[PDB]
Amino acid sequence: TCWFEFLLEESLLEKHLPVQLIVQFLEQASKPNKRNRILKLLALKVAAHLKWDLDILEKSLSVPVLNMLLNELLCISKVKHVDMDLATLPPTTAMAVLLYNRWAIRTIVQSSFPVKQAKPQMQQEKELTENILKVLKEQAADSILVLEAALKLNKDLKVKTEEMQCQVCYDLGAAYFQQGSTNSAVYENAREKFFRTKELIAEIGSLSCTIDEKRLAGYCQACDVLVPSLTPYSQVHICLRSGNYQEVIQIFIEDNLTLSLPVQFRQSVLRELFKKAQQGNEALDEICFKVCACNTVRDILEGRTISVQFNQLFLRPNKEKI
Amino acid sequence: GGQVASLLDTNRRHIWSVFHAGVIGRGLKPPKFVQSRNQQEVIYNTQSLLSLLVHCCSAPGGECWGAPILSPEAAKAVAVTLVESVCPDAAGAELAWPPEEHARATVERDLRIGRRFREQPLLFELLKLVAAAPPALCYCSVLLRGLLAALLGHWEASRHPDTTHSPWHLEASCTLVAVMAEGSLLPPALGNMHEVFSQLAPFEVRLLLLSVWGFLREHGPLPQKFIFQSERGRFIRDFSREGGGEGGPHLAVLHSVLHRNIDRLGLFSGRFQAP
Amino acid sequence: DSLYPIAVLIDELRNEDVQLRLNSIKKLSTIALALGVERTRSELLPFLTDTIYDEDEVLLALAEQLGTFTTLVGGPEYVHCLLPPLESLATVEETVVRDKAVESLRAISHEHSPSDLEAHFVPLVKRLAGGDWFTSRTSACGLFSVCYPRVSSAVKAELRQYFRNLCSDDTPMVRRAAASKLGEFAKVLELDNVKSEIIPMFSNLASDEQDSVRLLAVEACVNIAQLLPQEDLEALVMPTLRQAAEDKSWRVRYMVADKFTELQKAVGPEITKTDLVPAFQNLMKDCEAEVRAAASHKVKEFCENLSADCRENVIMSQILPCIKELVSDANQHVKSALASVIMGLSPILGKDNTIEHLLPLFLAQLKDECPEVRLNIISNLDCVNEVIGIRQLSQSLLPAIVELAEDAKWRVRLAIIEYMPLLAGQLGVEFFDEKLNSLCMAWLVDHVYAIREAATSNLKKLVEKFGKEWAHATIIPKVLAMSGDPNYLHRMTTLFCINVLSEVCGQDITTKHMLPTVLRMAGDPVANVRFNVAKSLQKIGPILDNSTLQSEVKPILEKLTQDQDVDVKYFAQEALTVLS
Amino acid sequence: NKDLKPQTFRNAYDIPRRNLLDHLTRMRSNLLKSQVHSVPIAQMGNYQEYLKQVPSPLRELGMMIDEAD
Amino acid sequence: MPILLFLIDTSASMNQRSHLGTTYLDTAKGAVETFMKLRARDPASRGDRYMLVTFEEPPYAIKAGWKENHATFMNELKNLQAEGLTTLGQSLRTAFDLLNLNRLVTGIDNYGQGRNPFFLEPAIIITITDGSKLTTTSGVQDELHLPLNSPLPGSELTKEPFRWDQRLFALVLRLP
Amino acid sequence: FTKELDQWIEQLNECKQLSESQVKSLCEKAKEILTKESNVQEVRCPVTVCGDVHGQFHDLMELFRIGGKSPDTNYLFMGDYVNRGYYSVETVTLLVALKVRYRERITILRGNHESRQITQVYGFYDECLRKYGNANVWKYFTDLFDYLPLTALVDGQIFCLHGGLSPSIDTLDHIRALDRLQEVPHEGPMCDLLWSDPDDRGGWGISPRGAGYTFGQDISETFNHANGLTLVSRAHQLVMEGYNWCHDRNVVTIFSAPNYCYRCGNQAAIMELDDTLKYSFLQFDPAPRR
Ligand SMILES: [Mn+2]
Ligand SMILES: [Mn+2]
Repeated sequence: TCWFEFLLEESLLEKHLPVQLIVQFLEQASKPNKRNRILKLLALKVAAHLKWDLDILEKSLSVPVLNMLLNELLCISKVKHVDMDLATLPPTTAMAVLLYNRWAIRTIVQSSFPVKQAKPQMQQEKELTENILKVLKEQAADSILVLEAALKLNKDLKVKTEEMQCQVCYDLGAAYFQQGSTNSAVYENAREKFFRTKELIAEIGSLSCTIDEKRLAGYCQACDVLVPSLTPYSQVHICLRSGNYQEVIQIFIEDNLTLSLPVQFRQSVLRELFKKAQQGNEALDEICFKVCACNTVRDILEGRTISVQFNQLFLRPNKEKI
Repeated sequence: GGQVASLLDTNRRHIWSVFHAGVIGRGLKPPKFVQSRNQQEVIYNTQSLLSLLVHCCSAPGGECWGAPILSPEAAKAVAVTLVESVCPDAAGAELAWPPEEHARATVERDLRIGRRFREQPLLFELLKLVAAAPPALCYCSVLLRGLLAALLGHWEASRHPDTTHSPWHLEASCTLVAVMAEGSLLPPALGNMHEVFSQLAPFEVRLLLLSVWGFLREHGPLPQKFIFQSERGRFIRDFSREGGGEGGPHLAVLHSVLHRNIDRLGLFSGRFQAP
Repeated sequence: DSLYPIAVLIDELRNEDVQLRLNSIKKLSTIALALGVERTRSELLPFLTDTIYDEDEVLLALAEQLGTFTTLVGGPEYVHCLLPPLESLATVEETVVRDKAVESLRAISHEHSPSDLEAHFVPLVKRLAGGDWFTSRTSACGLFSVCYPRVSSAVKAELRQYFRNLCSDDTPMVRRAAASKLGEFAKVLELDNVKSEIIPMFSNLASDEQDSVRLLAVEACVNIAQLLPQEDLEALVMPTLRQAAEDKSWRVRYMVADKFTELQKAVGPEITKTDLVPAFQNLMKDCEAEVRAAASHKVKEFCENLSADCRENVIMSQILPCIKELVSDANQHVKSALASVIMGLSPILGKDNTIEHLLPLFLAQLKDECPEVRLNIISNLDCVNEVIGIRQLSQSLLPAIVELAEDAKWRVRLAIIEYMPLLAGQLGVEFFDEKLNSLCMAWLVDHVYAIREAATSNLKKLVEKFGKEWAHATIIPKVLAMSGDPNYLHRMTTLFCINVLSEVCGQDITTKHMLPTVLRMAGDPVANVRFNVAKSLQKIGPILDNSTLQSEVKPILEKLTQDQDVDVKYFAQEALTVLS
Repeated sequence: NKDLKPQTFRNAYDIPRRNLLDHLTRMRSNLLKSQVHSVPIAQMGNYQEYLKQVPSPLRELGMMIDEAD
Repeated sequence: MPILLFLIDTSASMNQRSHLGTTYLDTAKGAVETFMKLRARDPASRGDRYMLVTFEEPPYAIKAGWKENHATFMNELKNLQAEGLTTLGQSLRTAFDLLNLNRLVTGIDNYGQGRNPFFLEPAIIITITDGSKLTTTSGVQDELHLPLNSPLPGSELTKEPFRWDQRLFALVLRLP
Repeated sequence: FTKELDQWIEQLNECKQLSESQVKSLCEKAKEILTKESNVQEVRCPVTVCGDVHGQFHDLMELFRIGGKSPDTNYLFMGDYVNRGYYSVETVTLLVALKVRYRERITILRGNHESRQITQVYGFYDECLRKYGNANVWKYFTDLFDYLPLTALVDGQIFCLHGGLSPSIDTLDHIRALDRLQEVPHEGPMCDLLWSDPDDRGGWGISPRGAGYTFGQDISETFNHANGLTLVSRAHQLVMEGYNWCHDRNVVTIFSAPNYCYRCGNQAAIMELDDTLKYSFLQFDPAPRR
């Protein structure tokens, strides 16, 4: 099929019982007529045929085509977004602004990610994506307030308030985690949103919505490690944060038996302890020797070489060291 | 642990025509080299050599714990002879790190350094020995740059989806970033990301190593920055005074890599806090 | 504004690059399916007549799509309305539009009624030929032919006289087009009307000032000569044939020289014997090698279709005196064209005449420098063997065969191998063994793999003829000598001949001479040898004695199925499963 | 001295010892009724020159170059 | 009727590699290729004869003189080897000797009858070299001196080897 | 689930092309296989080494008739399986099908014509459009071309390679370190690797083509001595005798496309290697067509 055979067909979308077809509709309608409006209506209809699943639209349809799609949707139903609000709105124009701002947050999060550079038209798409990402960076706070205010509202193809809140609150927590790299206090809000998402997902278990369980689990683990408000890794982390090192030595001696912690983690904490003793705190010298000895036994049991730190610590050997 | 009659028989094998029009080279290639050596014996030979070097480097042997100060002059001597042995320098040998695109002009030298590191495993041991004295690792910056360029080239040219299919290169990348961190050519936040290298794919570890290169261009592994703090008798680098000592953009790209793979790097998120 | 299907969709779809124009043109069927039949039949065809800026990319596809329209136009009654835009399309200067358009128009004539085509098709030919452009007249003569089986005499006369006008035009390319359509039209017109109209036009276009029109008159000579077989023919095709025989136009002499056989069969033997044999005689000694090589293909058929009353007399009186000059010619292509067919005269000429005359010619062409001539000589020696017998063939031609058994070209050696079981089928074991058995064994170590597999089959046929009592004596030990060669392709040949001979040797014979050699190669360091061993055991599995099968063959296939190369693993597993 | 025109088939002293038996077989066969292909690269893809020294057949009825236009 | 004499330095210092990985002699030959590519663009430059001189000994110095076809010039340029000393003065003397060889027999140089701008044999010498110091068997000459041991007949009437219509250009390759 | 591959090989041997989905599945399987291959693919003797084929499918079947069927004879193909031929699709599909089916028994390297620009200009794209109507087959094949190895190494001695050497490359370890999964650039190591031509030269030289370099005997001598090679098998240029030794038998140019653009009248050749690395060249004339 094509854009013309689909334009005359009022039932072709009702027969194929797609995203490539949607981007074909947008590409033909990319240039500015009644054919344009018909193409937008068909694209919106077939997009709505998927129950508005941004988890399938985001991956295939690129950022500018999806931007055009939901901008056309907002032109269709609605009429800044932060100053307008009016969350007690008709269903369609509620979930439309909801989905648009969820998309806004999701693409900000996705744009922050690193993509694989293509080793081997592209310039126009790059410029357009850069421009829309720039204006999104300008107005990301408005979207955050809109989604946050909407999450506080539970007035209401109506969708369940539980799933409509869990998806958006997950997006809020992801956005805060994106900004958590800059302002560490932002992580607390991400923690609360993520715990709400975990509780809601465990409660209802909705499917349409569907969330990556592994991503949510890793998000919750990261928030637990970062903001405190257990496995030996987190035990070592809190012990280092609280200034207690004897339990670090004991859990390292136990780790020599279990072989649980990464060797890289042990070498890094040994280096951090050496750096802190280097900075001051003469009370750390025995702690540095103790964890160095623990790492050395871990290394010999794993069949790896003895470090330079151990060898220089055994210059001037002492009874207690031995 | 380093790496590495005629006419009578010919007449007998003859049939009234030669058939083959020649013999390429001297015939068949040999069955290649063979290696058989104990790993533990290698470990303890390395231990005896490294203990001797630490004895030679340290000052002659108060607090009943702690260690003597390794001489930065002795470790500087070890570093400069390591540089001379592995790559006789003066193509690019200034301590300043050049732009990343300059690595595409010295690629033969970087591959030579990479092969030397691969063949002779104790080059990493002597590298850590150099790193034990802080300012001495600056004088070995050519080796660090060359090995980093070789590893970046490998990760860019890796079609595998995980770093586990490149065991030596994974270990070399981990060891190289750990050695820079130990020598304080990186801040503790940037020097901790050898934990995650086993979890990532080649392109993000390539990005993180490029962030190492960018940070070293921005700050520079120079010995003049290592101020002599005489409270103990050894050199100190404090990146905070240099401005952006946390490595702002480099921390940003590392946190983006973490957030991409948050499903598996959740537990490691605590090793990269800027405060 | 833009919701209207035809203009708004099709023009804005055709405004894109070339491949999208081809796609959108191909989707013109769909725009007819979506709309009702009356709307398309009343609107769609005008815009096909309009916006003529489509470039050469889409015109053939558009013509084909108009051709496949058979129901979406309205039916057989309205299908005549595909005549105007397709005809206007036929006025395009490039060529492929014209033949593709007329092919489309001929197809939709199946739905056409007499009255329908009398009302539109014949006026279309009228206005088409009347056009001021040569393309219109070429399409006019192209579309001319399909009206005769449906029209009546009253407009048959109009068709005939308008065709007559089309013969005597002035611009050259319409003369070429009409000349081409004469031969296609000559097969359908009434013979009396053909005499009345076409023969004056065919004759005076055979003398046209343009060599192309003479060429196509030569083309239409057969289609105008396959009928009218009374004295008519004697005074019909004669002038043009005798003029074209030795014509100054080298191309006309070429294309006559490639068509004599069908003409000669169509007009009886004795008549050609009487009339065109000076032309045939002098054609073989022509100035250029082109026509000389063209005519030399037609010796066998011209002789075989001739009259037996004087066949040998006419052949030895006219063909051989010029065949002597042809054989000793300086052109390789002429001799190559000769050698492919002139050796088929051995049944026709007889046995004694063949030995007395044809054999020196065959030996002369066997020593020819050009290897294609040698290959063509070897091509059909079975007929010579049948009509001469093994005796004289082995007496005269055998040393030439020995010389070409080790020729530079591999194709010649391949040809020689094909007749070795044939000759050995009629020869004695002793003489064959001393003379050619070593020669047959010399081919299994040839460089080319075609030669190798060629004489593997030869060895199979020989063992099928002679028997194991001789294969053991001669073939097998020298094969086993070749089994130990360092060159792995020689071991391949050992495995292949083991495969082919085992089928025709004997179960005990295979199990006690073929099997241990195959058992040896299972330890070869080359994976090719090992998987070929697995495949060979699979092939010879149901041939040898079943007791030795699980006793000896099974353990190595249990070893081969754990070979490090996946290819040998797969082949050994398949052999294990099918052996059962 | 390269391109000194070795006379291996005319001089047995040019034969290497390792390449003696096979060369012996070759030049034994060559003497009976039954080096080359080392042309300079410049005159290696010359198709005009090659076709000039070949008989005629019967007549009919980004980057810069990639050879044969 | 122009003449384009190339005085390609073939001293062994031309074996220095640039960052391109090619020796200075390789870029020198490539610069000659680029020069004739650019020169052939002018359609009035069709009639033009190239010459080649190197730094070798006098029998071997000249590799394309007069009455040598362009194919021989190309073949000789491609096969040059940098194996000599930087005998730049001697090579310049033999380059000017090549150009001023035919001046007396055809009498373009009118001695005592006035200097005729309309009687000329145009030519330019392009010497592609490096900045390396001059070298002879004795040592480093450190200054360009032109030998006068074996004067061409009639060289006493001009007092300088270079003539009216001859100009010298240098491509001193300093590629690091 | 490999009988369909044998049926495709049999189907292609009759010059019948595969469908678009067949070509798609073939290209996915081939991409999966070729991703594992290094840039310098080590090849074990025996092996038959072939040069340019350039779309002449019937000449490729002639090559098979000369050297043997593909599972039975190990083959090495040094690039240029497309363009300048009437059956580029059929020959490249047959080579990819044999690579998929018999991955250890046939090696296919990358030539200079295995690039998007060269295929678009010189007519592999046009052939794909003629035989399929859409460029998706051409897109599939060109995306497959990035995965082909650049070079091959036979027993660590012979160094099969389509084009020639590069001034930027001195060791095989540089070639192994190349990121070959990309378009053939207009400069740099991979470009000169697929585009360079030996010559009776001194050092390097700018190529008459727009890419690569041209190198003399001393260059290839240094390359062979540095990398511990005896020979640099090569396939990029046209050869009249089928094969031609170059540079004091350090470089040999094998051409396997007889009557190259159906007009050159050139003879072809393939170089066989056997268990003792003894080379024999089989010259073959073009197959008899109409
Ligand atoms: Mn070519
Ligand atoms: Mn090529």
